[PDB]
Amino acid sequence: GAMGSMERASLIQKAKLAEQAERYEDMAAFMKGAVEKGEELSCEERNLLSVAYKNVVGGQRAAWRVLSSIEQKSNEGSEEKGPEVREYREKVETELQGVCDTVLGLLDSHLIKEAGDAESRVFYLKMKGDYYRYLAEVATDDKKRIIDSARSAYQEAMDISKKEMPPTNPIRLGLALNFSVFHYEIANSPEEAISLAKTTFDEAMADLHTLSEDSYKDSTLIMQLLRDNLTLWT
Amino acid sequence: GAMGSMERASLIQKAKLAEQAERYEDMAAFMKGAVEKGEELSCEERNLLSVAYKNVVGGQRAAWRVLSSIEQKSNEGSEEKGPEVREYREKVETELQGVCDTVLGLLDSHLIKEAGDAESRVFYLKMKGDYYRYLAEVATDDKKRIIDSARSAYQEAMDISKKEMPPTNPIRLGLALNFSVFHYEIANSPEEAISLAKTTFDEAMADLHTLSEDSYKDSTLIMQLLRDNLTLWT
Amino acid sequence: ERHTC
Amino acid sequence: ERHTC
Ligand SMILES: C=CC(C)(C)OC[C@H]1O[C@H](O[C@@H]2C3=C([C@H](C)COC(C)=O)C[C@H](O)[C@]3(C)/C=C3/[C@@H](COC)CC[C@H]3[C@@H](C)[C@H]2O)[C@H](O)[C@@H](OC(C)=O)[C@@H]1O
Ligand SMILES: C=CC(C)(C)OC[C@H]1O[C@H](O[C@@H]2C3=C([C@H](C)COC(C)=O)C[C@H](O)[C@]3(C)/C=C3/[C@@H](COC)CC[C@H]3[C@@H](C)[C@H]2O)[C@H](O)[C@@H](OC(C)=O)[C@@H]1O
Ligand SMILES: [Mg+2]
Ligand SMILES: [Mg+2]
Ligand SMILES: [Mg+2]
Ligand SMILES: [Mg+2]
Repeated sequence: GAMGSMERASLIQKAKLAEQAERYEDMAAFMKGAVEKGEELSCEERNLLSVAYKNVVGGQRAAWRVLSSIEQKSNEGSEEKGPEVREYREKVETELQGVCDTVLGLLDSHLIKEAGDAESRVFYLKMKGDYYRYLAEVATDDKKRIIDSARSAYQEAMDISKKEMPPTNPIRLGLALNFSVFHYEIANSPEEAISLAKTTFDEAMADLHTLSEDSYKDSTLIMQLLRDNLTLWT
Repeated sequence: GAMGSMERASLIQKAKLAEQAERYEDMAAFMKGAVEKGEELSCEERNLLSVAYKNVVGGQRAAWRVLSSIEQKSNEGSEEKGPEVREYREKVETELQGVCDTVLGLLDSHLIKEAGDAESRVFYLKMKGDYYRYLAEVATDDKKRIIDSARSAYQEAMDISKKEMPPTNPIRLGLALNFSVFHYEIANSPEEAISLAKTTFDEAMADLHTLSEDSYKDSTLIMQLLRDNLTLWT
Repeated sequence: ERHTC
Repeated sequence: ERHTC
């Protein structure tokens, strides 16, 4: 790999610099290199990994949605403009699928297999569901098997998180948020999405009294994200 | 070139799609391909070219300034952190210099040489000054010759624009804006910068009465940009 | 604008 | 925040 000659610590250092500079493609390349050194990631390092690729694929998805909307308008009275729109939508789509494949490969080689603690195993299985979900957004003979891969990854994370984490754990809450949106807009199951967001919110609310002040800024953010989705869907 | 097999019209079409999708690296690659077909660019096509690379290099410059600030803080009591900051600042800098070189090469081969009308010749010479200016921002044995290249390009555009364009022409105004900032922060000539921004603003103000309503949204924007710089500098 | 994280 | 264009 291109990062094979760089020290692990230097890669982590440079991923943090790329974060400050909003250079997320670099940040992702540095963390991929860090993963490929073969050592487990710490908590802070897991977050660098997920933020980096979340922003890369996020930009690819937003641009894919722009082009797809134009493509759909070109198939309504619309004047033939040629193959360029489909071609460029495909170009962005293939790049997007490539990043998703790269992230799924890191998880498979070998992050998930070596993660024993719940905080890491759930984190990586959530990521697996996320990037299979992103593949499902653009799938049209294959969508069903990609959707089931995402659900299977989410479901196993859900099982572990319920057994091994408190209801206020930020990873458990963030998993539930994304698995609920999976139900809503991918798996055509809005009632399951609503039920999941409500029980998740309600069970974390009941657990807040156990928590230190200002030690759960991320959990409180995600609870508001659950509440926002519910208001939008009901 | 990678775009050599694509039709000129398809390249222009796809640059416009990339614009709508804020995919500026693609937009720049499509227009580079369009330039390399060997035909002059229209007005609308010149603007696609300049916007594409302005956003690419703009992001590179912002990230270079982030890393350079961190680098400078690391050379004040500061704890040695190793070579990583310098290395990553250099990495971004070399990429930035590469884009600037690519744009200067397009102008040299052969946009400027074939531009006869003032609107195109001034536009391309402004671009030449801009990207030499960007090279000057990061230069430290070479800065003087890069600075003089930028000034020479700006100055020739200035000469043509004063002889051949009205004082309200948006390209003439935008050239004057950037050449004024060149004086201010590159060539250590703040009085020349202030004088240039004021006479440019004042002479366009006197010419507004000749203009149709709502046909000069871009010129009015740039006049406010000149006024903003003056307020900041005085 | 549903949220994911 | 001087402007360039
Ligand atoms: C790139 C890493 C940086 C910016 C340094 O940190 C990102 C963040 O990393 C942690 O927050 C995580 C985290 C997010 C928090 C909700 C952000 O919280 C606040 C107040 O900003 C967003 C990030 O994307 C990240 C890393 C992602 C996950 C998500 C991962 O799924 C695979 C599950 C939920 C969430 C968990 C992991 C959060 O704990 C921290 O607890 C956050 O600190 C605070 C104030 O809460 C910090 O902002
Ligand atoms: C990418 C191209 C798109 C977004 C389609 O158009 C960019 C813009 O292209 C034109 O505007 C140009 C133009 C700019 C205008 C000041 C924007 O005006 C408004 C009201 O938004 C900003 C762009 O960067 C661009 C192309 C750059 C130049 C600059 C180039 O130097 C080499 C010199 C000054 C300025 C001139 C060329 C402007 O005429 C048009 O006159 C603008 O239309 C309006 C409402 O004024 C349009 O927004
Ligand atoms: Mg080592
Ligand atoms: Mg282990
Ligand atoms: Mg042809
Ligand atoms: Mg000519």
